[PDB]
Amino acid sequence: ENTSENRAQVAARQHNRKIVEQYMHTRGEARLKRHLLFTEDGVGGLWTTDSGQPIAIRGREKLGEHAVWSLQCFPDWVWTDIQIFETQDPNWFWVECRGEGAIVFPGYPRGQYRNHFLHSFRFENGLIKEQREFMNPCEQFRSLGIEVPEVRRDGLPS
Amino acid sequence: NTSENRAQVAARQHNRKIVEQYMHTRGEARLKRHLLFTEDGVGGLWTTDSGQPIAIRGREKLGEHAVWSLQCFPDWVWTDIQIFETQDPNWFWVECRGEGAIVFPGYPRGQYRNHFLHSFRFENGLIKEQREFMNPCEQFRSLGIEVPEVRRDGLPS
Ligand SMILES: O=C(O)c1ccccc1NC1CCCCC1
Ligand SMILES: O=C(O)c1ccccc1NC1CCCCC1
Repeated sequence: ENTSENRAQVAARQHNRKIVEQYMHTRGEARLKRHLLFTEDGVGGLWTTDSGQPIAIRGREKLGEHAVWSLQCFPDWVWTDIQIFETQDPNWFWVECRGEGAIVFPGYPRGQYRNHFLHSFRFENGLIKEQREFMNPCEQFRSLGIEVPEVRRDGLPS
Repeated sequence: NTSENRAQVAARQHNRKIVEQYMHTRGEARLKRHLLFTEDGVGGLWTTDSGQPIAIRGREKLGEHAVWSLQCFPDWVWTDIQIFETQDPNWFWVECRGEGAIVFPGYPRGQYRNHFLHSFRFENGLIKEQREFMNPCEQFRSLGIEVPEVRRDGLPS
């Protein structure tokens, strides 16, 4: 129905969507200001890690400091094949994408990293309150020259 | 308030109920969950150590995979289920946890728990593609398999 309440929702979703698009398109030196898309207490980071705990960077300033590390370790990164998923919550979006670029981790050789990613974006007052990255860490191991364990699934059909 | 829209609301409402069903299926009822797919529907695990998905294609093969699944994960349950509707009436995401016993040939019996994202794409009110995404490292752990530790050396605190 056409109500101002439903209109508010649409406008919120629409404004939020444009921020997701901006996030996912941010490259190079622009990455250093991408923290400004977050709430002051906003959280970002990697939720699928070998340790099992997330790497959660908390706060708009700590996120800016994190961008400096990210830009050196992933200097030429690009997200590709971006699919943005609005949800029934005008403040909650999912993104399915790929990404590729060099990976430069001290104590490993320079590598080429490619992976499939899912990102979660939750909003508050039109800024990002919580960004979470989900990927398969095994592809990151490969990129680092780290041997990947193999699970044998005997009986799996076929 | 067009029929165009009503049609989709209907599809989305219908499809959401099938996502709820899938996610709430336990026990012996797992052996018939393949029936919620299209005849040519695909399900399986998209985050593997090998880097390639384990994709099970067709209702028949899915029904066969359920027998495997019920042996290897005899008491599996999904919890903390959050279902996300999308702008596409035939596309849902689910974020959830899951846990249960893991009983694979050649590994010690373990307790497996993980965080999961599932994608469900529909055709004609049935599941045309279901995809599970998780962290394979937690499954390694469940089986006693060593997980390497990635060092991120100048990562700020
Ligand atoms: O992949 C990582 O090691 C990682 C660590 C903390 C935060 C995010 C991380 N993932 C991003 C780093 C920049 C884009 C490519 C992957
Ligand atoms: O986790 C697995 O090894 C697996 C392999 C093929 C298809 C699906 C898989 N994951 C499901 C198996 C059934 C219990 C919950 C996780």
